[PDB]
This record gives sequence, C-alpha cells and structure tokens, in this order.
Amino acid sequence: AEYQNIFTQVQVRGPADLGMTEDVNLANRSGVGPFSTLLGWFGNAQLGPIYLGSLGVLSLFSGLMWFFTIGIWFWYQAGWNPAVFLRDLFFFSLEPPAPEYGLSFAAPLKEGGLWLIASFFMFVAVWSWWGRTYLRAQALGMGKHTAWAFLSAIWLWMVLGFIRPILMGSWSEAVPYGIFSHLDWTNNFSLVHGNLFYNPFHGLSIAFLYGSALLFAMHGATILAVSRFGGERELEQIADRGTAAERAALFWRWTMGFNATMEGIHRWAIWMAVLVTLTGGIGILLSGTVVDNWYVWGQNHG
Amino acid sequence: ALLSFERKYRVPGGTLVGGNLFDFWVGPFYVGFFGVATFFFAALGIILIAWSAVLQGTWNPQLISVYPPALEYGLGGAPLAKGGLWQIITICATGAFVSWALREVEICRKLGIGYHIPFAFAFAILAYLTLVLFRPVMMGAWGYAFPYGIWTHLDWVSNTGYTYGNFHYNPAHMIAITFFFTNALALALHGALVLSAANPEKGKEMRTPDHEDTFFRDLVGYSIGTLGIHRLGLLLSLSAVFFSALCMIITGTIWFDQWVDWWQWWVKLP
Amino acid sequence: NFDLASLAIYSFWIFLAGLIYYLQTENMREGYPLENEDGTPAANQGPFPLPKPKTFILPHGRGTLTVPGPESEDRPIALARTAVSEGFPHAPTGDPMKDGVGPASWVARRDLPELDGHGHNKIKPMKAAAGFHVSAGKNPIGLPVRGCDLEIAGKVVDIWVDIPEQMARFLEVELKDGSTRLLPMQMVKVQSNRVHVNALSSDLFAGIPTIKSPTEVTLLEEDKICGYVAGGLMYAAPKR
Ligand code: BCL
Ligand code: BCL
Ligand code: BCL
Ligand code: BCL
Ligand SMILES: CC[C@H]1c2cc3[nH]c4c(c3C)C(=O)[C@H](C(=O)OC)c4c3nc(cc4[nH]c(cc(n2)[C@@H]1C)c(C(C)=O)c4C)[C@@H](C)[C@@H]3CCC(=O)OC/C=C(/C)CCC[C@H](C)CCC[C@H](C)CCCC(C)C
Ligand SMILES: CC[C@H]1c2cc3[nH]c4c(c3C)C(=O)[C@H](C(=O)OC)c4c3nc(cc4[nH]c(cc(n2)[C@@H]1C)c(C(C)=O)c4C)[C@@H](C)[C@@H]3CCC(=O)OC/C=C(\C)CCC[C@H](C)CCC[C@H](C)CCCC(C)C
Ligand SMILES: CCCCCCCC/C=C/CCCCCCCC(=O)OC[C@H](O)CO
Ligand SMILES: CCCCCCCC/C=C\CCCCCCCC(=O)OC[C@H](O)CO
Ligand SMILES: CCCCCCCCCCCC[N+](C)(C)[O-]
Ligand SMILES: CCCCCCCCCCCC[N+](C)(C)[O-]
Ligand SMILES: CCCCCCCCCCCC[N+](C)(C)[O-]
Ligand SMILES: CCCCCCCCCCCC[N+](C)(C)[O-]
Ligand SMILES: CCCCCCCCCCCC[N+](C)(C)[O-]
Ligand SMILES: CCCCCCCCCCCC[N+](C)(C)[O-]
Ligand SMILES: CCCCCCCCCCCC[N+](C)(C)[O-]
Ligand SMILES: [Fe+3]
Repeated sequence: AEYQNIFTQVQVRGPADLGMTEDVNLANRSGVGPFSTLLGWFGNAQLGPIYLGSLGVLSLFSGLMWFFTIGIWFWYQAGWNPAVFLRDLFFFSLEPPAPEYGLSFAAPLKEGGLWLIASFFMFVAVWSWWGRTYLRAQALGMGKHTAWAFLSAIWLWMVLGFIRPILMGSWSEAVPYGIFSHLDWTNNFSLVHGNLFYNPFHGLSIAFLYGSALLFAMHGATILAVSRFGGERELEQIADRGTAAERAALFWRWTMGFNATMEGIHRWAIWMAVLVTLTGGIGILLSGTVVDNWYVWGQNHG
Repeated sequence: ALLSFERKYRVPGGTLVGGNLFDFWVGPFYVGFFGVATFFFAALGIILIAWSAVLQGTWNPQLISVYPPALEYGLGGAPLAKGGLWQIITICATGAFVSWALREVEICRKLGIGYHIPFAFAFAILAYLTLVLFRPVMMGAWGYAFPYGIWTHLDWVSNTGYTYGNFHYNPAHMIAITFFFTNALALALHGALVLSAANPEKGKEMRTPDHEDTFFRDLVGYSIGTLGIHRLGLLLSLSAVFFSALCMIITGTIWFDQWVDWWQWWVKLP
Repeated sequence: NFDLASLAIYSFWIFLAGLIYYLQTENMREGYPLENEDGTPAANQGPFPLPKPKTFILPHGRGTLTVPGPESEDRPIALARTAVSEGFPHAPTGDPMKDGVGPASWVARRDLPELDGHGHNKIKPMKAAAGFHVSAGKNPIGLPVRGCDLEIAGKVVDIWVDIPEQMARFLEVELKDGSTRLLPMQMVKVQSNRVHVNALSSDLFAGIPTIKSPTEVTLLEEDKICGYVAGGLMYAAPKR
C-alpha cells in the first residue's frame, strides 16, 4: 500500500512531555500517566498529566454525585438485585416530578425529588467544568474559543433541562435520566409538537450536524493529503504559509471554485459545529412556549 | 483568475482520461475529462428536474418533487412521469457524483497530494447509493428510495422511521448517531483549539502546538496530537456515514419488525 | 415577521449571511487579490472585499506577520505561459523537480527552523535529541532505502523527530558518496527488511535538496525537500 498516514509506522519517545508552564499553577498538575503504544498508532502515546484545581475537584465530585444519585435510583428500581440491575440498566429511568408538582422543589424523593437532586449535581458539574475550560486556556495565555464553543452545547442542555421546563411551568417537561427513556422522551417531544422536521431551527441544526461531518471529512482528509508537506503543523503554516497550505487551498479552489486558508478553515469549522447546538437550542426553546405545532406553523408561513 | 501563489502549480499532467485534451481550467475550476462528464450528467439531471417541474405544474422549488416509481413497478423501468424521471435523474446523479470524485483524483495527481479526499467523498456516495440503489434492490422496489424534493424527502424519513417503531433502538443507528455527535464535538474542539493558539490572549505572542497539547492534557489528561485529530476527524465522520448505511442496509431487508424488540436479546435472558 | 418564531428564523438567516460573508473574507487573507496569469490583478475579484490586515506576533523574537499584505513568490518560477487565452497549463522551462514547479513546488518559507514552545529547534536528529529513541514498530535505522526502480539508494543513519510532539518526521539517509538526505516520513513505507519510497527512483535521492546544518533543518529546507519528493510521483513516473 502507498502509505496513507492513518497509522503511525514508527513510534518515538523521549523524556515525557510535561507541557508548557506559562501561568499554570503547577501544584494542581498530576504526574505523567502510562504511555500507551496502542494509542500511539493513531495519536500520541503519552497519558497525562492532568490539571485538577479547586474547580476540577468541585466538578468531579458534583459529577460523581450526579452519577451516584442516578446509580442508587437504578439500584432501587432493580430491587437491589445485581442481576436485574445489569439486565435492565438501559431501561431504568430517573424521571422528573409529575406536572402537578409544578416548578416546586417539594416533590417527594421517589417521584421527582431525586431527579431534582441529580439535576442540581449535574448543573454544578457542568458549569464548573465550563469555568475550567476557560481557566485552562487563560492559564496558558490562549484564546477562549473552547469555553465559547462549549457554551453552545451548554445552551442546548440548559434549554432542554432547565430553561424550557421553567418557561413551561413544570419540571415534568425536562429530560429523564435514562438511556432508553430519554430516547423515548425525544420521540414523544417531536410528536406532541407537530413533527420536529418542520421546526426550521431543527432543519438548520441538522444541516450543520451533517455539515460538520462533511467539513471534518473534507478537512481531515485534506490535512492527511498534505501531511507529506508538514500540513498538520497548522500553526506554523499560518505564520509562514508553505506548499502544504497552498496545495490544500488549490485542491479546493480547482474542485469547487473557492478555498480556505490554514487559519480560516478553523473558523468555518468552529462555526459549523457551534451552530448545531445554537440553532438546536433555539428550536427547542420555541417549542411549547411559542409554537405548539411546527407543521401547522410551517403551513401558514411562506 | 489565479491566487497569488497559484501559477507555479498549473502545469500539464495528472489526467486519468484524455491526456491533455481536457487539461485546462475555466476560471478557478479545473476541467479534465470528468469535469466534462460532471457537467453533462449535472446539466441533464437538472433539465429533467426542470421538466418534471413543468409536469408537476409548479416553479416553487419548495414544492417541486421528483418521486420514484410506485412500489408495484418493482425493480423495473417506469414511464417518465411515474418514476421514470426519478430513475434517469438518479442515473445522472450517480454519474455526476462519481465523475466529481474522479475529477478530484486528477486534481490530487496534478498537485502531488494524497487521495484521502475523493476516498472520503466515496463514503458519502455509497450512503446515497445505499438509499437509492442497494436498499431498494434488496427490498425489490425502486419506490423504497427517497423522493427528490426539499420537504418530501423528510416525509420519507419520518414515514420510513415510524414504520419500524422508534429507529432510536436500531443499534447501528445508535452507533452512527454517536459518531455524528462525537464528530461535531471534535470539530468544535479542533477548530477552537487551533484558533485559541493562533489568536491567543491580547498582549501575547502566537502559541505553539505545545500549548495545544498542554491545554488538552490539562483539561482531560490526554492530547491526541496534531496528526491524530485530523485522523480522528476523518475516522469519526466516515464511521458516522458507514454505520448510517449499515443501519439502513439492515432495515427492511434483514430486519422487518419494530426496532425496540431487537434489544430483548438482553432483557429476556433466562 | 409574524410571531416570535418567524422573527427569530428571519433574524437567524440574516445573521448566517453576515457570518458567511465574514468567514469568506477571513479566508482571503492569503493569496488575494486574484491575479491574471501575467501577475497583474484581475478585474473581477468577486463580491467579497479583501479583509483588513491582522497581525500575528511570532514567538521567540521571530517578528510579526501581517495578512493580507504584499505577496511575492520570493523565488524565480521556471514556467512559461503557453496560450494568449487564460486557463491553459504553463510549461516548465527546465527540470521541474530541480526548479520546484508543478507538484515539485516549494514555498520560499523562512530559512529558519521551526521552534518549540521553549524556543529550541522543533525537529532534531535523534543523535542530538536529549533522550530520544524508538518505542514501537520496525526500527528503520540501519535498513536499506529502496526506490520505485527497486534499487537501493542508501541506508537510514538516523531519524529526525518532532521533539515537543514526539513523532517521526524524516529519515536521514546516507548516499553512496557518504552524504545524507532527509526523506519525509509520510512518503516512505517501513517494512520488515527495507524502507520503500515509491515517489523517487534510486538515482533521484541525490537530487533531494541539502541542508546547511547536520542537526537542524529550516522551514525553507523542509519545503524544498518535501516538494521535490512529492514531485517524483509525476516527474519520476517514466521510471516507476
Ligand atoms: C442524510 C439522510 C437522509 C436525509 C435527511 C435529512 C433531514 C432529516 C434533513 C435534511 C436536510 C436537508 N437535506 Mg436531506 N437527507 C438525505 C439526502 C439528501 C441529499 C442526497 C443527494 O443524498 C441531498 C442533496 C439532501 C439535501 C438536503 C438539504 C435540502 C437540507 C440541508 C442539508 C445539508 O446542509 O447537509 C450538509 C451539507 C452542506 C452544509 C453542504 C451544502 C448542501 C446543499 C445546501 C444541498 C442542496 C441540495 C439542493 C437543494 C438539491 C440539488 C440541487 C440541484 C441544483 C437540483 N439530502 C437522506 C435521504 N436531510 C434538512 C432540511 O432542512 O431539509 C429541508 C433536514 O432537516
Ligand atoms: C423521533 C425523533 C424526532 C427528533 C427529535 C429531536 C429532539 C426532541 C431534539 C432533536 C435534536 C437534534 N436532532 Mg432531531 N429528531 C428526529 C429526527 C432527526 C434526524 C433524522 C435523519 O431522522 C436527525 C439527523 C436529527 C438530528 C438532530 C440534531 C441536529 C439535534 C441535536 C444536536 C446535538 O448535538 O445534540 C447533542 C448535544 C447535546 C444534547 C448537548 C449536550 C451538552 C451537555 C453539557 C453535555 C454534558 C455531558 C454530561 C456531563 C456527561 C458526562 C460524561 C463524561 C464522559 C464524564 N434529528 C425526529 C423528528 N431531535 C435537538 C435539537 O436541537 O432540536 C432542535 C433536540 O433537542
Ligand atoms: C439531541 C436530542 C436528545 C438526545 C438524543 C439522542 C439520540 C437519538 C441518541 C443519543 C445517544 C446518546 N446520548 Mg442523548 N440526546 C439528548 C441529550 C443527552 C444528554 C444531555 C446532557 O442532555 C446526554 C448526557 C446524552 C447522552 C447520550 C449517550 C448515552 C449517547 C451518546 C451521545 C454522544 O455521542 O455524545 C458525544 C460525547 C462523547 C462521545 C464523549 C462523552 C461520552 C459519554 C458516553 C456521554 C454519556 C454519559 C452517560 C450519562 C453515561 C452512561 C453510562 C452507562 C449507562 C453505564 N444525551 C437530547 C435530549 N441521544 C445515542 C445512543 O446510543 O443512545 C443509546 C443515540 O442514538
Ligand atoms: C422520524 C425519523 C426517525 C429516524 C429515521 C431514519 C431514517 C429512515 C434514516 C435515518 C438516517 C440517519 N439518522 Mg435517524 N431517525 C430518527 C432520529 C434520529 C436522530 C435524533 C436526534 O433523534 C438522529 C441524530 C438521527 C441520525 C441519523 C443519521 C445516523 C442518519 C442520517 C445521516 C446519513 O445517513 O448521512 C449519509 C449522507 C448522505 C445520504 C448524503 C449524500 C450526499 C451525496 C453523496 C452528494 C450530494 C451532492 C448534492 C446533490 C450537490 C448539490 C449542489 C451543491 C450543493 C452545489 N436520527 C427518528 C427516530 N434515520 C438515514 C440513514 O442512515 O441513511 C443512510 C436514513 O435513511
Ligand atoms: C458544538 C456542539 C457540540 C459540543 C461541544 C463541546 N462539548 C464540550 C466542549 C465543546 C466545545 C468542551 O469544551 C467540553 C470538553 O471538555 O470537551 C473535552 C465538552 C464536553 N461535552 C461532553 C459531552 C457531550 N457533548 C455532547 C455534544 C456536543 N458537544 C455537541 C455535538 C454530547 C451529546 C449527547 O451529544 C455529550 C454527552 C463532555 C465529555 C464535556 C464536558 C464535561 C463535563 O461537563 O463534565 C461534567 C463532569 C463530570 C465529572 C461528569 C460526571 C462523571 C461521569 C458521569 C463518571 C461516570 C463513570 C465512572 C464513575 C468512572 C470512574 C471509575 C473508574 C475509573 C475506576
Ligand atoms: C462521508 C462524510 C460526509 C461527506 C463527505 C464529503 N462530501 C463531499 C466530499 C467529502 C469528503 C467532497 O470532496 C465533495 C465536495 O466537493 O465537497 C465540497 C462532497 C460534496 N458533498 C456534497 C453534499 C452533501 N454532502 C453530505 C454529506 C456528507 N459528505 C457526509 C456526512 C450531504 C448531506 C445531506 O448530509 C450533502 C448535501 C456536495 C457539496 C459535494 C458534492 C458535489 C458534487 O457532487 O457536485 C457534482 C454534482 C452536482 C453539481 C449536481 C448534480 C445534480 C443531480 C444530477 C440532480 C440532483 C439530484 C439529487 C439526488 C437531488 C436531491 C434533492 C434533495 C432535496 C434531497
Ligand atoms: C453501581 C452504581 C453506579 C450507577 C451506574 C449507572 C449510571 C448510568 C447513568 C445514566 C444516565 C442516563 C444519561 C442519558 C440521558 C441523559 C440526558 C440528560 O442529562 O437530560 C438533561 C436533563 O433534563 C437536564 O440535566
Ligand atoms: C469529564 C469529561 C471526560 C472527557 C474524556 C475525553 C473526551 C472526548 C470527547 C471528544 C473527543 C474529541 C477529543 C479530541 C479533540 C481535540 C481537538 C484538538 O485539536 O486536539 C488535537 C491535539 O490534542 C492538539 O494538537
Ligand atoms: C481519554 C481521556 C482520559 C485520560 C485521563 C488520564 C490522566 C492520566 C493521569 C495519571 C496520573 C499519574 N499520577 C498517578 C502519577 O499522578
Ligand atoms: C480511535 C482510536 C483508534 C486507535 C486504535 C489503533 C489500532 C491499532 C492499529 C495498529 C497498526 C498496525 N500497523 C502494522 C499498521 O502498524
Ligand atoms: C457555516 C457554514 C454555512 C452552512 C449553511 C447551511 C445552510 C443549510 C440550509 C438548510 C435550510 C433549513 N430550513 C429549515 C431553513 O429549510
Ligand atoms: C443550494 C445552496 C447551495 C449553495 C452553495 C454553492 C456555492 C457556490 C459558490 C462557488 C463560487 C464559484 N465562483 C465562480 C464564484 O468562484
Ligand atoms: C421564547 C420564550 C418566550 C416564552 C413565552 C412564555 C411561555 C409561557 C407559556 C405560553 C403558552 C404559549 N402558547 C399559548 C402559544 O402555547
Ligand atoms: C444508477 C442507479 C440506478 C437507478 C435507476 C435505474 C433504473 C433504469 C430505468 C430506465 C428508465 C426507463 N425509462 C427510460 C423508460 O424511463
Ligand atoms: C453553504 C455554505 C457555503 C457558502 C459558500 C460561499 C461561497 C464563497 C465564494 C467565494 C468567491 C471565490 N472568489 C471569487 C472570491 O475567489
Ligand atoms: Fe486542522
């Protein structure tokens, strides 16, 4: 086979890379983990170090408390028997309070109270994780693009679980914590709202989800196709354009009539992906609060 | 016109078919034999869509819809206006998509670059063919294919979906979705990471790839690397489309019942 | 604009058009304005304007890049226009592999090595890379390098590695006259007994451009090396 740069042929190692220091509080850095030659066929072999500060400990603890709040509820639905637990694990479900409890936190533990406890733990874990993605860039002197893109995903999860349920009047509108049940929630969401395919923000969300697989296939293939010219060293190609960046651009110019730059393709990329959950969150948020039936809404507009 | 650096690359050579006969450009676009083939297939399929629009009686592109033949036609040809135009448009579509990929190969050769892009494009083409060819042949009728209309083909997705219950329970569908979501997550993170290095905080020099690795190690304890993320992005998006085709090739053909029951291989073990 | 959903969707569409227009101009920071084939600017540039310049401050005192700005190849291009009409290939006026045109092209990058985060050469032969060694896969050092003519051009005497990213990027290969050339890692196939190079025949290795220092490689040198090697796919093809 003419070499395709999809699996490293010769792995190399030196002293473990401890990373840039900049303004990182090195106290909160772990040691280096084990090297994985298996991973090294596809990407880097080095594992760690990781950074765990105040925020990371908070998010981890709160995240485990979310997982164990759903875990104990799954054991109680399994009558505490390890066989029904392992067998029906995808069927268990920690459901929100019923619509009568409204936006109240007085729901008993066994019909919405434990969901509210879990959601609180999840809300703390996610938002302290988001602060982490901001602070880890800040400590390194980097832009805040990761935190900003992460906000887009958070917007959807916030609309589904918190903002839309509140504007609707009851926690019962939020998503259940279960593998199969939240799938069922998703299907029934589209049914009760007159077919989500006619929510034009759902159509945009899909175009960008498809477009993200399109663009990443295009960009990943392109970079591999010019890796023979150092193309994956994208930062130095941005500061000092080489024949990799030029041939990459000319492939696409000659194919479809226009092209990117080494820097600019990553702006197309971040926006393609971010728009998925941005449009999606809007479409969900308008559902039940402004539009009860998307198909019927669609017919009268045009 | 040319990009400022383009001229040194516009040399003869690399064609698969025709020699230097089609070895030229029109504006930015390279032609090549398969450029001429793409143009012919695309123009014809566009003309028949235009004529299927006059047969339908609308010029509103949100309403035009070219349907495949009725299920009773099986895998046989159909008169123009009852699946024939769909049938010829599907042939031109397949011709243009395949020509496009071969034109891409000629472009790779003239530029001296790997062939990863037309290879990746082929996954999309096989997903299209899974839906308009492999699955309809497996099931015995062209009518199992989707119609060529902006909104009718969404109705096709919903009809097909709810014929098998909640598709959400199709395990190949679950895998494909997991790849689609993971891909957009990786795309957002890859775009964000490069931009956060090339555009650091105000008052800072450009970061280095070492900052990119440090950021993701600090964040999640692992950095896949600058080469790995492009391998991973290709692998995620192509695996998404592979399992999408697999979830549909196993639908209506090997699996006919509602999908929720696939799982009681698990819950009704003794 | 009927209800809030209609205002929202109409708003989002105006935003998306603004976003696409911004994204396209951001992607015109290199290579624009478009030029005619004689190098003069083209009349129709399209409906997107050139972006206002932006600056990058390169680390380690290497200066600042501002883009877009005045472009120039900063090298002679050995090609000649063929047709009075635009859209036809240009003809190499020498050896396209030695001249660096077509798929043998290189860019006049800075004649300095890429540095890592700590300001040290990013790419270093193992012999000067404090601590570096092979960790999995077939160790290529010492094995013969074979061309697309199935003859042996030399032997691998080292590996040039990415120090911060810990990856193999070039094989240093000794030629019959005792000199070395770097081979791009992505253009070789390391096998049980050999390193096969399908882009070049055995006798094209000596024409691989050479580097000034035995323990550092500049970006310019890398471009020259990688373009030459890749250009063999088209220009060494009579021998293949
Ligand atoms: C993939 C699995 C399903 C499917 C399920 C869905 C669902 C569900 C949705 C869409 C949506 C869309 N799909 Mg569909 N769709 C399928 C197959 C196709 C094919 C095809 C030849 O295989 C095409 C061209 C389209 C095209 C389209 C667009 C009308 C729209 C946005 C997609 C997008 O941006 O993707 C990513 C690609 C890009 C960003 C690049 C640009 C793509 C351009 C815009 C495609 C235009 C096609 C054009 C209208 C038709 C040919 C034009 C000729 C001149 C005649 N679909 C199959 C049957 N598709 C969404 C929508 O809003 O529909 C109204 C939506 O909600
Ligand atoms: C029967 C089902 C219904 C339907 C019902 C819905 C509903 C309901 C919704 C969607 C939504 C989406 N649908 Mg739809 N959908 C249907 C048909 C389709 C089809 C198709 C071809 O048939 C496709 C391709 C899609 C595609 C899509 C996506 C574009 C979109 C979700 C984006 C995303 O990334 O979410 C995934 C990303 C997230 C949920 C964000 C997650 C962020 C959080 C913060 C992550 C926390 C992780 C947590 C801490 C875990 C820790 C683990 C760690 C490893 C330790 N739909 C039909 C009509 N669809 C959503 C949307 O936006 O609609 C407008 C939505 O809510
Ligand atoms: C978008 C509209 C719907 C929706 C529709 C769908 C559909 C349709 C599908 C999924 C699928 C999944 N969804 Mg969902 N999903 C929604 C919102 C969520 C939220 C959330 C924070 O709101 C979470 C945590 C999940 C989580 C999950 C995973 C179990 C799975 C793969 C997601 C993925 O690729 O992540 C990308 C991220 C990563 C790969 C990194 C992090 C990975 C881990 C696995 C994230 C999940 C943590 C989870 C709590 C762990 C479960 C442990 C076991 C039970 C022991 N969904 C909304 C409500 N989701 C698919 C599936 O397989 O379902 C069975 C599927 O087919
Ligand atoms: C009510 C509907 C049902 C359902 C029923 C179905 C059905 C039915 C199908 C899917 C399929 C898919 N579904 Mg489902 N699905 C549902 C719920 C979901 C949810 C969700 C959030 O709940 C999600 C995320 C998904 C996700 C997905 C993907 C795994 C997949 C679509 C991508 C694909 O195959 O692309 C593949 C890409 C393509 C086909 C595009 C090919 C483009 C070609 C090669 C070239 C186009 C060129 C163009 C014409 C040029 C135009 C001009 C230029 C623009 C200038 N489904 C519900 C439960 N789902 C589809 C699938 O797997 O298809 C194989 C499918 O058919
Ligand atoms: C553009 C939108 C896309 C997107 C973007 C996005 N997501 C992001 C980001 C961005 C830009 C981040 O920066 C952030 C991140 O850090 O990524 C690496 C994140 C991320 N998106 C994630 C998930 C995710 N994103 C999703 C989607 C998407 N994210 C969109 C498609 C989805 C789905 C359903 O599609 C999921 C599930 C996370 C991996 C991460 C945010 C991490 C977070 O909030 O963590 C909370 C903290 C915890 C500690 C969680 C609880 C712990 C586990 C439940 C533990 C259970 C296991 C058991 C205890 C194991 C341990 C014991 C053994 C080891 C012994
Ligand atoms: C496999 C991973 C993803 C992928 C990859 C991918 N696609 C690619 C490539 C790659 C790597 C290309 O190189 C190629 C390209 O050039 O992109 C710019 C392409 C491309 N992917 C495209 C579209 C596309 N890709 C999609 C998806 C995906 N592409 C996957 C998710 C989707 C959807 C729905 O998800 C769409 C719409 C184009 C932008 C381009 C192919 C361009 C092309 O083939 O041009 C030649 C053909 C024409 C100009 C027109 C032919 C017209 C027909 C004769 C008539 C119309 C028939 C058609 C069936 C009608 C459909 C009606 C709709 C309402 C449903
Ligand atoms: C041994 C004991 C350990 C326990 C082991 C089992 C734990 C499995 C957890 C599954 C959660 C299901 C997640 C799938 C869907 C989550 C969707 C979601 O989070 O919804 C948003 C919500 O409304 C706003 O927070
Ligand atoms: C608590 C959360 C635990 C999360 C555990 C892992 C999460 C994996 C998620 C997505 C895969 C995409 C990850 C890789 C995306 C990297 C973007 C990038 O450019 O990184 C490349 C390289 O690391 C720099 O050179
Ligand atoms: C895929 C993401 C998961 C990778 C997380 C691994 C982090 C490694 C930390 C190892 C700690 C080393 N130690 C024990 C010396 O501290
Ligand atoms: C998404 C992670 C995938 C990583 C899995 C790596 C699989 C092992 C591949 C080994 C390659 C074998 N060989 C001979 C090509 O080197
Ligand atoms: C940042 C990249 C821009 C990609 C553009 C995507 C446009 C998709 C249009 C689909 C239309 C959906 N809808 C409901 C309005 O019909
Ligand atoms: C149907 C919506 C899809 C529209 C996307 C097509 C964009 C074509 C832009 C090509 C630019 C060609 N040209 C001559 C301006 O360089
Ligand atoms: C975009 C958020 C605005 C939400 C407006 C207030 C929502 C409360 C419920 C209103 C009921 C909507 N309705 C009557 C159309 O069904
Ligand atoms: C390449 C995909 C094949 C899709 C459909 C092929 C069916 C052939 C039918 C010929 C058309 C009959 N006719 C001309 C009377 O319409
Ligand atoms: C669907 C999203 C893709 C939008 C396509 C944007 C078309 C850009 C056209 C660039 C014009 C090329 N030109 C003339 C400036 O060289
Ligand atoms: Fe990249």
